[PDB]
Order: sequence, then C-alpha cells, then structure tokens
Amino acid sequence: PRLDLIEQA
Amino acid sequence: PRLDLIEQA
Amino acid sequence: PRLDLIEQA
Amino acid sequence: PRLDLIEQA
Amino acid sequence: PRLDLIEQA
Amino acid sequence: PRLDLIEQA
Amino acid sequence: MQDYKQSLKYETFSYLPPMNAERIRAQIKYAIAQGWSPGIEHVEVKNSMNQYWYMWKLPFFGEQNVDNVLAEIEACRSAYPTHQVKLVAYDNYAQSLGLAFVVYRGN
Amino acid sequence: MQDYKQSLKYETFSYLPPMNAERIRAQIKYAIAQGWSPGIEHVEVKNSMNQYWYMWKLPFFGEQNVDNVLAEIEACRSAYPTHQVKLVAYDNYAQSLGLAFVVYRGN
Amino acid sequence: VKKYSAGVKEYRQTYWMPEYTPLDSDILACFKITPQPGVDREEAAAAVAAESSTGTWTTVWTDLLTDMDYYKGRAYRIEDVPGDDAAFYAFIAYPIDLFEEGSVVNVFTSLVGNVFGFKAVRGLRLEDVRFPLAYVKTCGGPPHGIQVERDKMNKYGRPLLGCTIKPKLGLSAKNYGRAVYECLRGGLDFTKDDENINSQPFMRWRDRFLFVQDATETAEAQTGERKGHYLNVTAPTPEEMYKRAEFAKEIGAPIIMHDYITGGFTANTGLAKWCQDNGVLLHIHRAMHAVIDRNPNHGIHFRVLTKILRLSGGDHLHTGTVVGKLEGDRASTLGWIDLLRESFIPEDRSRGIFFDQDWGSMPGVFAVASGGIHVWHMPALVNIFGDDSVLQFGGGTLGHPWGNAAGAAANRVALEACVEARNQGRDIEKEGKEILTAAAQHSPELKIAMETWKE
Amino acid sequence: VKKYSAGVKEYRQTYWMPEYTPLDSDILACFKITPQPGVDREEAAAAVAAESSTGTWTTVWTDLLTDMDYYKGRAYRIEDVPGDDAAFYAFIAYPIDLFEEGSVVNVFTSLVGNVFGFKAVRGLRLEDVRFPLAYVKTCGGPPHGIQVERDKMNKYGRPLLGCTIKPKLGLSAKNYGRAVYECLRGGLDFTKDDENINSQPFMRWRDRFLFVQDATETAEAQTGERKGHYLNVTAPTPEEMYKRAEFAKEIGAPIIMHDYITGGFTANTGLAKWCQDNGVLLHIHRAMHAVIDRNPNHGIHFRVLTKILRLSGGDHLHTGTVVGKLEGDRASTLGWIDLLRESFIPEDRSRGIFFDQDWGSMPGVFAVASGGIHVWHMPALVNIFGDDSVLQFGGGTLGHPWGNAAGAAANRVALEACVEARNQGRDIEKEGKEILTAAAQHSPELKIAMETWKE
Amino acid sequence: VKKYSAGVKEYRQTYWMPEYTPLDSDILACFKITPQPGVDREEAAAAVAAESSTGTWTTVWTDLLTDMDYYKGRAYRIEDVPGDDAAFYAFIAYPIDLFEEGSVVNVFTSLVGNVFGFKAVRGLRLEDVRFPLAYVKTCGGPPHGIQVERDKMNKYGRPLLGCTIKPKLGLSAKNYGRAVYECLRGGLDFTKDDENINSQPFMRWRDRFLFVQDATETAEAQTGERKGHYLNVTAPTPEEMYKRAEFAKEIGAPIIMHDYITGGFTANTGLAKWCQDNGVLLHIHRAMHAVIDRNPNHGIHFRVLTKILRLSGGDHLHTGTVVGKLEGDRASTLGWIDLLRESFIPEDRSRGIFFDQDWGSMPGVFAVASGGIHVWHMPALVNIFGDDSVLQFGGGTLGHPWGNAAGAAANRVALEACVEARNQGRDIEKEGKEILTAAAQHSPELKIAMETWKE
Amino acid sequence: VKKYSAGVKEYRQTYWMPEYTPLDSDILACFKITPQPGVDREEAAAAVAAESSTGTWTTVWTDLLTDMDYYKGRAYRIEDVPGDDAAFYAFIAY
Repeated sequence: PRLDLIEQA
Repeated sequence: PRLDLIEQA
Repeated sequence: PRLDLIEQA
Repeated sequence: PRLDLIEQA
Repeated sequence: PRLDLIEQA
Repeated sequence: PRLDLIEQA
Repeated sequence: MQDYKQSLKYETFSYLPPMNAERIRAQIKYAIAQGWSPGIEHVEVKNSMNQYWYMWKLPFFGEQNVDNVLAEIEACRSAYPTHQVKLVAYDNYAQSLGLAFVVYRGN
Repeated sequence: MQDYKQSLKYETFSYLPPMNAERIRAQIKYAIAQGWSPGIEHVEVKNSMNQYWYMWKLPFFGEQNVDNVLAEIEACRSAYPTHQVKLVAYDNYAQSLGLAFVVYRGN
Repeated sequence: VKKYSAGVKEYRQTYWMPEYTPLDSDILACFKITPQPGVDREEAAAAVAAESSTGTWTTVWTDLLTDMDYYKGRAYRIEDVPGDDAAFYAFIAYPIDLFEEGSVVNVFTSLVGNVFGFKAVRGLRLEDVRFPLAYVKTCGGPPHGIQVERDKMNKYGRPLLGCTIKPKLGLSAKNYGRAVYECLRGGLDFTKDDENINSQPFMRWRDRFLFVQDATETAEAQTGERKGHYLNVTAPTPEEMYKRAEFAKEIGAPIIMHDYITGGFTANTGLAKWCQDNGVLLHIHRAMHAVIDRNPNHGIHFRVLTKILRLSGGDHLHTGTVVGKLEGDRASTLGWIDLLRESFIPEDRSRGIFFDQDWGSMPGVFAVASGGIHVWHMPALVNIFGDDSVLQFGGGTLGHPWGNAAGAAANRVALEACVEARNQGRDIEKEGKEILTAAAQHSPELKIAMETWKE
Repeated sequence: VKKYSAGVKEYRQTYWMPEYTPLDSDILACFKITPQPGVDREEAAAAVAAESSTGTWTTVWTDLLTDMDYYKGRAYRIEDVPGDDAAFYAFIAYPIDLFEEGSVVNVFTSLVGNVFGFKAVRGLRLEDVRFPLAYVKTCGGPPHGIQVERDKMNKYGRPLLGCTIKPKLGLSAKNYGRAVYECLRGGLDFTKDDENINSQPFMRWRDRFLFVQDATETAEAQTGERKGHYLNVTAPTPEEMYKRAEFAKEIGAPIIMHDYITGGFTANTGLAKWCQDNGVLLHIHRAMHAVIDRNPNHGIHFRVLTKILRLSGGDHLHTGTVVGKLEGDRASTLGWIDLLRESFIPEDRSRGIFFDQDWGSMPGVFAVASGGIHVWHMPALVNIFGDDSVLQFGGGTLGHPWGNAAGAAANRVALEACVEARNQGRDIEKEGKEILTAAAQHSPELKIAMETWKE
Repeated sequence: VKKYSAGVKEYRQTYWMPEYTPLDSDILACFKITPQPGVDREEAAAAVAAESSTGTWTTVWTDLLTDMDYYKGRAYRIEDVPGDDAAFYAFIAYPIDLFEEGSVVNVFTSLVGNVFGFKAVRGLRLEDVRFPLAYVKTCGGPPHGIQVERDKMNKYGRPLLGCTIKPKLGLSAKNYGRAVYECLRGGLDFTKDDENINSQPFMRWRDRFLFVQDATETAEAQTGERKGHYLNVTAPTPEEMYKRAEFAKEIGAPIIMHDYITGGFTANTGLAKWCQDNGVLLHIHRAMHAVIDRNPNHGIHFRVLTKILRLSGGDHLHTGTVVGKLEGDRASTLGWIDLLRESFIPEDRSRGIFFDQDWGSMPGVFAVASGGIHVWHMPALVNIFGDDSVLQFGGGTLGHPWGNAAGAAANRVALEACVEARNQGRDIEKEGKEILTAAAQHSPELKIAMETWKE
Repeated sequence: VKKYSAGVKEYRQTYWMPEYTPLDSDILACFKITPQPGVDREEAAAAVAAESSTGTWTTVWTDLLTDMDYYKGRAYRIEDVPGDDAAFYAFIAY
C-alpha cells in the first residue's frame, strides 16, 4: 500500500 | 427581567 | 433493588 | 492583657 | 516585501 | 522498655 | 483452646458444611422465587479469584424449573470435571447477583 | 444452546479447520502473486505472543517458486520440531506483512 | 412591600403563607417546635422561616433591592404533634435558589444555623428535609454505592461481616496488623480502625497502613476471598487527610473510613469526590450523632443526618443496632435505612417520614450495624437489615475465648446459617436459637461463642 | 490483669480509680451524668471512661498485648451537682498519648464519639475539658490573635464595629457591594457575609469578592481608616474553600470567615494554618452551636466548643450577646470569654470553670457580639465585653431610617461615646441613657436611631 | 483595488477567477451549488469563495491594509452536475496561508462555517477537498496506521473481527465483562463499547475498564491470540477524556475508542496525539455522520469527513457496510475506502473523487464494517473490504442461539473460510453460499448461525 | 420480555408507548419525521426512540441483564404537522 501509489509514481 | 416571569409566578 | 421501586413505578 | 495574668504571675 | 515576491507572483 | 519506666510509674 | 485450621474458602455458605442436594435445591428455589435468573459459572481452581469466570451457556433468563437448573449444573460439571462450578442468580433490577455460591470445588 | 469451548488460537485462519497442503499452497501462491516476499518464523510455544519470533534464515526476497517456500518450511520444522512455525509475507511497499499464518502449532 | 419603613415588624406578615403550594424544586423542612407559652404558633413558624432564610429582626431597606417574594422561605403548614400538645410541626418551603448547588454544608448551615437559639421556643427539632431531585442531582453522592461495591469486592448473597480492632487505643502497628490478620483469615470480610485511631504516638498512621495492608493481603491469599480494612484517614487538616487517603490508594487498600460529623462535612464531601476519582470505597462513621440526634425535643433527627450523608458521600454508614431500640424507635430506624438504601421513599408518618424523598439514580449506601452485638444477635440482625448491610462484631470477635480467628469463624458461621435458613423460608428471629444451635453442632467455634455470651 | 479470661466484665473494676492523681500532661474531662435509676454512679463514670478511651463491652485478649494501666482513661472523682440530685459530675483523666498531637478533631471524636449514646444515662453533658499545656503547644491556635490583629488593622482603644449584610440571601453581587460600601464609609470597621452566603445562583462567590473588595477599598480611601469585610470561604470541599481563600488574598482582602462546626474542624484547622501562612485574618462563625450547646442535660457546653475553636484557630469567634442571657448564664458567658481571651483561667465553679486552663503564649481571640442589638445595647455591650471585642449590628445598621451610612455613623457615635464615658470613670450601664442622649445632641443619626428602636 | 470606496459590491468582480491555475500548496474545494433561480452561477461561486475566505458583504477599508490578491479564496472553475441541471460544481482554491497548520478544525470551520446558510442557494454540498501534501505533513494523522497496528497486535492475513456488546445500554460492569469475555474467548479479535457507553449510573467507566481488562486478559490466555476491547473514552470534558485514556493505558488496554464528530475534532486531535505518545490504538466511531452526510443536496459528503478523520487521527474508522448501499453509492463507498487506506488516490469522477489526493507517507486507516450483518454477509464483506478491515458483528454474535462464544466462533469460521477460498482463487461472492455451507459441515456453530438468520 | 429469543423484532412492540405520561425528570424530544411511503408512523417513531436510546436492530440477550422498561426511550405521542401531510411530529421521552 502506502508507498506503492505515491504522487511520484 | 429574570425573577419577574418565573415558573412560580 | 435500585430500579425495582423507583418513583416511576 | 496577655502577659499581665499568666500562670507564673 | 514578504508577499510581493511569492512563488505565485 | 518504653512504658515500663514512665514518669507516672 | 483449639487451634483454628486455615483453609481456602469459597464465599457465601462455604463456612457451612457442604450442601446436599436438598440444601442446594432450596437455594435455587429461593432465587427463582425472588424473580432472579439462575446461571452457572466455572473456572480453573487457580483462577477462582478472577472477576470473570467462564459462563456456562447463557443465564437461564425466566427459568422457573429448578430441575432444569440442576441438570445444567451436571452438564457443566461433565464438560469441565476439574473446574470449580458456581451457581449465580442475576437480579436485573439491581444489576447485581442476588446470590452466588460454589456447588463444586474443583480438581 | 451449545457451550463454546475456549482454546488458544493462532490468529489469521486459526478459526478455520487446519489447512491441508493444497490450502497452504494457495495462500503462498497468493502472496507471491501480490509481489510479497515469503518468510518463515518460529518460536517456542510459550513465547507465541512475543513481537519477535525467531527468523528462519532470511525472507525469501524475490522468491517466485512456492515449492522452495514449502521446502524451507519443512527444513525449519526439522530444525525446531517443537516450535510453532509461521509463514509470513513481507510487503515492502507498506513495510507490513501482507499475510501471516501459523502452519505448525508446536510441541 | 414597595416602600421603606424602618422599625421592627412581625414575622407573620411575610413568612407565614398558609396557602402556599410548594414547588417541586423547593427544599422543604419539618421542624417540631416546642414553643414557650404566650407565643403564637404562626409567629413561631414564620420566625423560623424568616431567620433560616432571608428575614431580619428589623426592617432593612436592602430588601427592596431584591424580590423577597421569590427568595424568602415561607412557613406553609402547621400541624399538631400526635400525643404532644406542647409542640407542633411547622412545614417551611425554601426556594432552591437559596442554596449553593452540591453543598450539603450550605443547606445544613442555613437550616440549623441560628433558629435553634431562639428564646421563643423551648426546643426546636428538625425532623425531616425534602431534598428535591433537582438539588439531589447537583450532589456527588456515594462514590460507589451498594451494587458497585459488591461488584468491586465480588461479594454477593449475604450481609458483609466486619470487626473493629480492640482495644480502641494502645496497640502498636505490628500488633494491630496481627489482630487484623487473625480476624480476616478467620472469615470476616472487613476489619476497621477505631474511630479514635488516627495517628498516635503508640501507632503512627503510616506504620499502621503498612502493617494492615500486609495483614489484609496475607489473609486474602490464605482464604481466597477479598478482604479489606477501613483505614481511618480522619486527620487534623484536609492536606493530612488527603495524604493518608493517597497512601492507602498507593499501597492497594480497597477501603478507607472517615468521621463525617467530627471531621466535618467539607472534608467528607471532598473525600467522597476523591474516593470516586480514585476507586476507593468510603466507610462513614457517625461520631457525635448522639450529641445532636438523641434528644426528641431539641436537635436534629438522625434521618436528616442520614440524608446529608448520602448526598455528601459514603459507601457505608454506621446506623447503630435496632436490637436495642424499642418498637417505637424501631420503625423510625427502618425509616432511615430505607432513606439510606432505597431510590424512592414515600411519605409515611408512622416511620417518621414527613416527605416523599426521591433519590433518582443516586446509589444506595450500606447500612452498618455495630455495638455490643454477638452471635446471638445474628438472627435479628439478618432479619432487620437484610443483605445490603455490614454487621460489625468488634468485641464479639476479639473477645472469643479462642482468639480472633475462631471468633471470626463463629460469626461467619452464624451469619451463613441465618442466611441459609432465611432463604429456606424459615422465620429466623423466631427460630434463631434453633438455627444457631444446629449450626453450632458443626462449628466448635460458634458453640463456645454461644456459651461465652448470653442469649 | 495478666491472663486472658473471655466474657463480659464490669467497667468499675478497671476504669474507676478514685485514688488517681491526674498528671499535668493528662487531658481531663468533666461530664455531668444524669443516669437512669438503678445504675451505680461509679459504674456510670467508669463506663464513660472506658468507652471514651480503651474499653470494650467484653474482655478482649488484645488488651494483654499492651499496658492498659498506662493507656486507659480513668474516672477519678465523683461530685454532686449543686441543686440537682438526679445528676453527678464525673471527672475522667485521659493520658496525653491517646490523642493525635495538634488534632482537635481526634480529641473531640474520642470524648464525644459514642458515650452520648449510652442507654445507662438519661443525659450526658460534657461540661469542661482541661487541655494541658503540653497538648496546647502542639496546636496551631489563632493565626494572629488580638494584639497582632490590632497592629495589622491599626485599631486601638475601642471595640471594633461590624455589620452583617441583610437580607441574609437574595442580593446581587453589585448590590451587595453597595450595601458594604455604605456601611463601611459610615464608620464601621467591618462588614461581613452572612453565614448562609457562600456561592449562590443570585450571587456567585467570585463576583461577590470582586465587588466587596472594590467597596472596601473605596470606603477606606474615603474615611482614612482601615476597613475589611469577612468574605465567607465556607465551601462544599476543601479544594473549593482554599480556592476562595486564595482569591481573597490575591485581591487584597484582609479578613475571611468560616463556619467551623458546619464546615467542620478538619476544614477549619487547615484554613487557620493557611491564614497564618498567608497573613489573612480569620473570623469564625459558630453555626449549629445551639443544636449542641443549649440543652443543659444533654450535649456539650459552649465553653468546651470555645476551647476547641481557640486551639483549632480563629482570630474572632461569635459569642452571642450576654444582654439576652440571664444572670445565671451571664457568669457562664463571662467564663468562656475569659477562656477565649485570657492566658490563664483559674478554676471557678461559679462561672462553670471546672479546671485551671493554661493557654501559655497562645494568643487570645476577639469575642464577637451580635443578634438583635442596636444603639441602646451599646452601653451594656461595652461594659460586658470590653475593648477586645467586635460588636456586629446587622439590622441595627441596614435598618436605620436613613440607610447604611447613617446607621453605621449612629452605631459608631454610640460606641465612641460609651468608650469615652467609660474612660472618664462613669458607670456606663447605669448612665447609659444619659450618655446616649448626650451624644445624640450632636448626632442626628444617633438621635433618630434611638427613636427607631426602643430602650 | 487601490483606493477605498465604501458600499456594497458584487462578489464576482474579485472572487471569480476563471483563468486561475491552482498552486500545489492550495487547498481546493468542490461544492455542489443548487442555487435559487435568478442568481448567476459565477456570482454564487464567487459568493461562496468570498464568504468562506476573506470576503465581506460590504467593502471595508481594512482590505487595503493587506494584499487581498494573495490571501483571497477564488472560484476558478464551474462545471455542470451530470444529470442534474439545477446544480453545478464550483471549484474554489484557498491559499494554504489561510489555515492554521495541523488544524482540521480551522480548515473545516472556514469551509463550512457560514456558506451553508446562504439564501442565494437552495442547497450547498461540499463534495471534496484537496488537501495538499504541504498541509498533510503538518497534521498528526493516525497514531499508528494499518501496518503498525498489525505488527502490534500480531495479526496478519485476514480482516480483523469485532463485536459491539449489546444491549447498547443497561448492563452492569461485571456482566459487561462476562459478555466481553465470552466473545473474545470464542475467536473475535476485538470487542467494543457501544458509542453510547461512557459512564452511566448502571455502569461507571472505571468499573467497566477494570472488568473488561480482566475479561480481555483471561480470553487472551485461553486462546493464545492477542485480544482487545475498544474502551470508550468519550467524555464530557477533555480532562475527563484524558483521565479515562490514561487509566486504559495504566491497566494495559491496547485500544480505545472515540466519537470524533460528537466528541469533537479538538478532542479527537488531542486524543490522537496522546495515543501516539502512549502507544494506544485509536478506534474512531462516526456518530452523527448521517445528520451531515446523507442528504445529497445539502451537507458534507462523507468522503470529506473521511479525509478529516485521517488527518485528525484514528487507527480505525467506522465506514458502514456497502452491502446495503446501491451500486451507485457502492463506487462512492469504495472511493472513500481508498481515501482512508491508500497513499495516492487519483481523480475519478465515477467514484466521486474530484481531486488527486496525495497522502504521502501518512499511514492508512482500518476500514470498519458493522450494522445488521451476520455470517451470510461474510463473503461480500471480505470481497469488498479486503484484509485491512475490521468486521464487527454485534447482534451477529450476541444473538447466536448458543451464546457469545459460539457466535464468535461461527463468525470466525465464516471469515476464515471466505479468506481461504479467496486465496484459492474462488469468486467468494458468487460461491458464498457454497463456501459457507462447506465450512458449516465442520462447525456446528456456523451451521446453526446460518439457520438463525436468512441468506 | 423475560426470556431470550434471538432474531429481528419490530421496534413498535417495545418503544411505542402511546399511554406513557412523561416524568418531570424526563428529557423530551420532538422530531419532525418525513417518512418514506410504506413505513408506519408508530414504527418510525419507535425506531427513532430505540436507536437514540437502548434499542438494537436485532434482539440481544444482554437486554435481560438490565431493566429495559426503566432505561428505554419511548415514543409517546404522534401529531400531524400543520399544513404538511408528508410529515408528523414524534414525541419521545428519555
């Protein structure tokens, strides 16, 4: 979850 | 005001 | 006790 | 008052 | 100063 | 000790 | 002078001689007469002082037949033969127990 | 009414019937499908509630073969036959476990 | 009155309102006035109403700044005293606005402050006070109450058993703990400090609390039953009182005791709030009650003091023993026990209850019996008080020929046998001897206890 | 006794010591016992001694753990009551070790706890208590005392003058301050809250303290004399009581008041220590005294309550007015005023003083007179009380036809004229009318005041 | 504007900026405006922008003291509402400088303070708010979040199971613990206080916390699984709320619950910070949401309230059950669940997501399902919510014919069977009955549970 | 009710007390209910009374531990809304 779908990605 | 129109009166 | 003999009852 | 009538006196 | 030269401006 | 040799005794 | 022998106790009625079937029956009957709901609790002996014993099924709300209560006590005993077993009587007006006493002492 | 029998549990899936090889395999496959790294932990039964179980070797980072995971589970079991053994799946995006469940219960 | 006219005026003109109907919010008081011959009833009643509330011996202009009709207390009914023609009951209504909310102190001070000193009356007796529900809700009340206390101590189905350590004074802390330990291990639920035990040279309080707590824990482990000892926190100052209460909480003592009249209402009310905030049970001793409550013509009836205690706060209240009291005073005693424990007490003049008293949800208080009571009193005590009571056997335990443990067991067996017989439907007072004799066949302790003291 | 024998025993065997000589450290109590026919005097005295100290209704083994000969209270003298054959005086000695040091609570609880409830006596009256100097030194006493108070307020040469604001209840804070302002500017040294004034919906305490302090400061500036108002800090809890006392100190109020019986001894003692630590004068009201002190056969004589107040702590104590009292009770009143103010009071049975009372250095307390008193009472008040007194004229000030300022001036002129006449050697009570009439020729306020109320 | 001209002016001239491009730091709001016929869209949008930010009904000179161009909120886009011609979406940008950092209160107050009262609009619905990352970083957020909570409770691989004790009100503390004990020992991870359970006369909070913690520990020992009960700390005052939270920490309770709307955002935010500082999990109940969130034309969409909760702080949030919701509202529900749990939610109008919402590193929150759900709902619940959810079966557990322990086991078996089937790749909702029926063959509890309630 | 019977029950059976006279201590609430066609007034009023106080969507045994007659909120009067036939006033005592 959390970092998987960040704005950067 | 205040005491003039109390429930008792 | 307690609630058995309340004013309402 | 006070010291005038002490037990010692 | 301060608000005069903001990133938005 | 203590109470055995009091002033009262 | 006789020396008083210290032993573990089990609260209400534990200082009296162990109850036969008649004495136990009278207490349950009294509880029902008061309108209280009999219930059964059981616990491992070492946990006797816990606030929350295991509850056997649910309190027998509205139970009027003492024999049903006694049968439940036997059924709890069979399921947990080493546990202490306690009869309780819920008083819903006071939200307290009207009576509680250990029927079997455990282990 | 049936009386509910209290027993120790082992978290996720422990309320279901014990898993055969097929059910265990499906869970590992799902974990790999999610991109999670399977790992194995083991601990003495009495320490089951500790935050830090023993880690068997290292998490199988990038492991795609479920059979390798199952072989590792057997190898851990052989080394520590009395310990409970837990399969975990590390989710590095959430830095959490995607799944965890006890495969062997211990002692 | 609309204009200012200086000079002395009769109280009747303002404070006697025979046609007043009390509001639900009103505090009502019943005074038994024994007036001096020559003084008029209405004037005596009005004078009590005026001086207890807003009146003055002479007319003051400041009355016109406010509305005396709203604020004033008013005597509204006069009644004869049955069988006593020298005295009459005066019923006075006080508007709730006259009192600080949540203050038994203020209400008590207003009602008993200076009317008792009138030269017009030979005697003044405050018989009853109707605390309206609106006022009751402002008061803290018992920190726990009967049901919460039973849940906390896990005690059900019987009266609790207590013992005051004797001699009242003179024992060292370690010897005090020994006596406590022996009583508790023998089957008493509670032991207590004497009312006079505070902090004395022979036994400093901190040493007492330490040894008593050790005794309590040892007995609890050895019996498998919860135990307590009412540690007396009555102290010279509030700071000292709170210090002792905090130490009792710190060492794990479940219950403390306070003298609410001698210690005072302000201290007691603060202690009761502290007890609720800290989960400590509060036992209340009524020292000095007899100074105020005994004289039937002058003073305050204990029923009033009972209501104040329930409002101020206590989980237990010493109520004396009805066994000594005569039947005329037995019904009165049963009256205040209902006031102590019940939710709604209807008016009943035969029991001395002059007003309906509604407590709403305010918890009930354990009634405590003590005195020179022993095993033989058990049947009558169980009958009169019932389960929600504490029976305290100080001399009846430490005076057993075989010591505290046997004495405790004797009392415990007697209590349980009486309770079992009551539950079986026997008339325990009528069959008391037979019940006790039957139980004694299985308890040597009870048997010799029954031989020590007479039936 | 050296061996344990269980069972009930007579109190006389242990607690009646006719040959005992009290030690200097002993607390002594004089009880007037009105016993029920059939009971022996010595046994009644011994029973009071035992139950007030270390005795039990039945023999307990724990007595043998300690030395009852040292600790026990003992009745040591029986005397007839002059003119009353139904009653006798019992003199009981209590070893000082029985009491918590510095605790009027503990001593009071022990003496009055449960002896008043005996079925053996028809009535029990605690007449006097000898507090030994050794005990007196452990007590805080008055925070300031007469001399320090006069120095703090810069008041010398006359009794102080006070007024209670009336009506007792009903005034708003701002109107309360107006009444205070008018009284103080007119020549009263002090004004006071009524005993019933705490914190009420019509007037919250913080608002009252603010307006009163404003009134006090304004009057002080306009008169050039120090002024004060006794702010009532009597409160539901000790926390509330201290909060109000702290606010009074914060705003610069020189004096506060407390009800020591209704508020309670524990609260009062703590307040008295606080007052000493913070330099605030403490006025003590005696509400409830009449409940306890009026009945000559049952209760506690006010002289005992006076001694407790001086030990507990107060700079002023309400003492009533001797003008109403009859000559038989006048000497008794003069007796406790000496107890309140003097350093050493010798034994004097005609005045009700049963023991020599030594106060040592403990400061004296202002005697306060109040009631339905007015200008005409001034000569007798000045004569009876003397300079170290506070005369409070509530109705006598706010009931003046011309308002508070004129009423205050009328009282002030009357007081000063009486004092000047006394200093000139006139018999002020005999010449009271002439003195007042002469003063009235220069004071219209006093003149109409003398017309308002009767001589 | 550079010069001061007094008088009323149109909002459009200043607050409607159709050509504005929002900055990354801007807070963006989407309002669905249902305007009264006759009012212009742009003027309605501008009026909402002005009144929510810096505007006034009339021109004020003080505007010239500052730079309104920088500070003002501005409506920048108008869009039609698909299928509803009476309403339009207004998009307003707010400079981040307008808001107190780390204050959901302030942002919420500004957006919803007074625009909802406009007579110009028939209805105003706040649909979505874009919280920029810069603002998000100033907020505390969930004290732990999904991953930390799973690590703390050592729970992996499945949704957690909960139960609310029933009846909502009326049970004593000891009976409450009994119900908790039975549920937990039967296989539920959690039990919870009802939202209405705070501290009531029938069950005071301290007694409840003690018995519940005893129940939790006993069940944990008997199952070998970690257990918790959400103790409700919702209280009248912050002081009371913190007191209860501290007691829960002191007795070792792992989790507490709070009502964030009724308790309030200020209390919730403080509690969330306290929870992080003390390692206590925080469950959030959404009482009152339906008052605010149900009406599609007037109010605030729950998705906005979801974002505020995640910023304010909670480890669990009650989200209702999608099973009842229709497909039109199902996608919306899935939308806010993503908002609750995901790190980056892209804009998706079909799901009601009007703005890209970036949470950065802020942890996700457990979605909680409850209501009238029972075993038959399990397949759909597992499908819709997934693993990072808590399924709460209050009636579905305490309403089992065989009691709480059997009911808990039935739910636990149903949950595990659904999870195992999902992991095996079966379509659990399509095959739900077959899965449940197969599991029931090995669980009598599940079998009769499936007979009690209908499919 | 004295015995435990599991399952869903109608709110009216318990929470609609048309003959109740509110006590002076009672909190009273007036709700204007605009119900969906098909739902009965009394049931709507009872449902509001139950859910705002002690009621549950399904019967729970824990009700029997306490006295629901004392504690429960009760709808005691239904009145029409003057000029609005779609809505009614429900009066509930707590």
